[PDB]
Amino acid sequence: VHLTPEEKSAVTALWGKVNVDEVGGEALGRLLVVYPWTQRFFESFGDLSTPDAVMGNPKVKAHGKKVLGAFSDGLAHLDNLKGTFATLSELHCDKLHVDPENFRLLGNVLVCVLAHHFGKEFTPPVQAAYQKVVAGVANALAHKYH
Amino acid sequence: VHLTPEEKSAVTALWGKVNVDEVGGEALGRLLVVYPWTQRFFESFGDLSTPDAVMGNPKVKAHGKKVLGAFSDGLAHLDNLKGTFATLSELHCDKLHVDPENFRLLGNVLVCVLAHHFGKEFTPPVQAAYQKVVAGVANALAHKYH
Amino acid sequence: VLSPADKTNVKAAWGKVGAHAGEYGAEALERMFLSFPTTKTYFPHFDLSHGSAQVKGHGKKVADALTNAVAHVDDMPNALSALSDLHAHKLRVDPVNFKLLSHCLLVTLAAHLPAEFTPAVHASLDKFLASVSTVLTSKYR
Amino acid sequence: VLSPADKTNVKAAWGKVGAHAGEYGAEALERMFLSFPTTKTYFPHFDLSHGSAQVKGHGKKVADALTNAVAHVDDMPNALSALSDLHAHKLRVDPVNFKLLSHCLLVTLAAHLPAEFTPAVHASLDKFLASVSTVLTSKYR
Ligand code: HEM
Ligand code: HEM
Ligand code: HEM
Ligand code: HEM
Repeated sequence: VHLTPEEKSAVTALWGKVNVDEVGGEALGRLLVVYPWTQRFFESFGDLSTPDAVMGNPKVKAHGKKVLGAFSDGLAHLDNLKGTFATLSELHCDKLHVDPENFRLLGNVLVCVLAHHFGKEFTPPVQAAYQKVVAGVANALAHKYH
Repeated sequence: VHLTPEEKSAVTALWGKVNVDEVGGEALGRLLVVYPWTQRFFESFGDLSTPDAVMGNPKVKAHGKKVLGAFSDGLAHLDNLKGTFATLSELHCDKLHVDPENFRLLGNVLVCVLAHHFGKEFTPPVQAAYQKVVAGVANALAHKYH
Repeated sequence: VLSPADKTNVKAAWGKVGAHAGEYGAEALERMFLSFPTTKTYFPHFDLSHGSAQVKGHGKKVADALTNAVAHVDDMPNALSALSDLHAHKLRVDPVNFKLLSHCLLVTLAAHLPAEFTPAVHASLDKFLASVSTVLTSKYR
Repeated sequence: VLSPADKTNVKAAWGKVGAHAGEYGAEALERMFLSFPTTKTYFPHFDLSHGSAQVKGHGKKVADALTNAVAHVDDMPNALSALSDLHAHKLRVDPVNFKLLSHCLLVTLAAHLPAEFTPAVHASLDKFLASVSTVLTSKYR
């Protein structure tokens, strides 16, 4: 986005240390748990009755990996999140009917998961750069809504 | 701001009918009355203790006219709000220390004021155009914050 | 909290809405769909065309609920319990959308009650819709 | 509404913070200032540089107030009456900002209490900060 060279590098370097598999399953699960209303799109996933049930759900786990996968790829197009997510933006609007506010919630959950994982390494300035990315991605995903 | 030409014509047509002096005073007064926390910036304005004290305060009326004056100019540069509002953005940030959320509250209040004044003439689609405009101005005013 | 003053203001302004509540409810929805398109994600099953019977029908429902909250201004949490449960457990509308509808409700009233829509009434009506929104979102988690 | 599990979760997590609450208070502010620069508009009289004594001192104050709130989790409105007054009538911070500090506090806790920051605890702390926010902005109008 309006990422600084130094900001671009910090994002880039932390991400290189991320296990998308684990972080994706954790981010989505935490979302379903912290903000229970988000479960409205995943009725077909099964048992989301408890934190334990959400966190253990493999459908949740596999969806999280798909989402973070797409997010991951977007980090390669930080200069055109808009064009990178145009088709996904249309899909989310036109087929999935997902309120873009959900993109924002996930973003913040993602930031908590990174802090959780990297502790010390996730410094205030590194958080600042990720907040910009997360906001940039949410905006890009919401861009084609009409 | 992404305003279809037909949105731009609609904005411009109505604005032709507005008495900026009067609307400015009404919009600013209502802001201070509906969101009293916004009064934090005007302790030198005197008595803002009741709705009548606010609405009739000669200082609120004069300031309102100044604010809407700047806004009307913004309406002739819908193309370049960021540029138009850059020095004002800097001032609000660096000198006045005004949280940008204030700009969004004023925009919403202004929309109610236009609805109040134009009645049926402020159609659903005219409101949609003005919502885009007010958001663009708030955004332009917050662009230089740091 | 709503003060005695707020309560008087709301009963008075809503009093004037009278028989038009339904039509105003529908208009508020249309304004919301046009100004905040993201709210449409909740009505994928509706015909959102101008003059949709579904929108008309839905507008009445919303308006009836507000009318009911005014009638029970001293016991809103109980008067709206059912609606609070529905929104929390079935509809699961994200909280931010309540502020969007409230805003379009205020625009609609402003457009129709010029004489009653005073600064004081505007303030009371805003606080009221905020309170209704809070009740409807109270059982979310 | 904090459930009994929530209150427990909160008391547990906060229990672990202990002597570091002031440092965490300070770290959460620093994260807020950097991530959401608009929040700095409320502290024009502070030195917002890294490790400023004003920020440190302020972090302590906030942490202390949180502690007191956990301690009176059952009686928040009352334990925080003075702070609700201060914020509503003097400080007049726009309500949107409370969500930003709350988020920065979660991030700070996450970063320092890895074993304790489970999904259920995360849920509880969020609800807790939301409740604290509600109390602090309840007398605004
Ligand atoms: C970082 C933001 C997000 C990204 C990059 C993203 C990306 C994706 C991708 C790549 C798919 C695959 C489907 C396909 O290509 O047909 C998908 C599907 C989906 N996403 Fe999103 N997503 C995001 C956020 C969300 C959020 C926050 C929600 C709701 C809470 C959501 C709900 C869904 C649903 C319901 C599906 C369909 C899955 C299925 O068919 O089982 N997404 N998303
Ligand atoms: C449409 C959005 C706005 C525009 C176009 C605008 C424009 C202006 C202008 C032209 C001035 C005078 C500049 C100068 O003194 O050199 C001003 C001053 C000021 N504005 Fe803004 N303004 C807007 C919104 C707001 C809001 C919402 C607030 C607070 C709630 C605010 C707070 C102030 C204050 C406190 C001053 C200085 C008043 C004084 O002289 O003591 N403004 N604004
Ligand atoms: C203060 C504001 C609100 C009030 C008074 C209200 C009231 C109602 C009522 C009375 C119903 C009908 C339930 C029944 O069948 O008995 C309903 C349904 C519904 N509401 Fe809410 N609501 C509010 C806010 C919202 C918002 C902001 C949204 C989304 C933007 C929303 C989305 C829905 C949906 C999707 C339905 C189901 C419609 C259908 O399938 O027929 N509501 N609401
Ligand atoms: C989690 C919610 C919050 C809590 C518990 C809290 C608590 C406090 C406390 C304990 C004080 C010091 C009171 C005294 O001096 O006796 C204070 C002051 C203050 N707070 Fe709040 N606060 C919160 C949220 C916020 C937010 C979000 C902002 C603005 C972004 C803010 C802005 C201020 C300011 C500007 C002061 C005065 C600082 C000074 O001049 O020393 N507060 N707060």
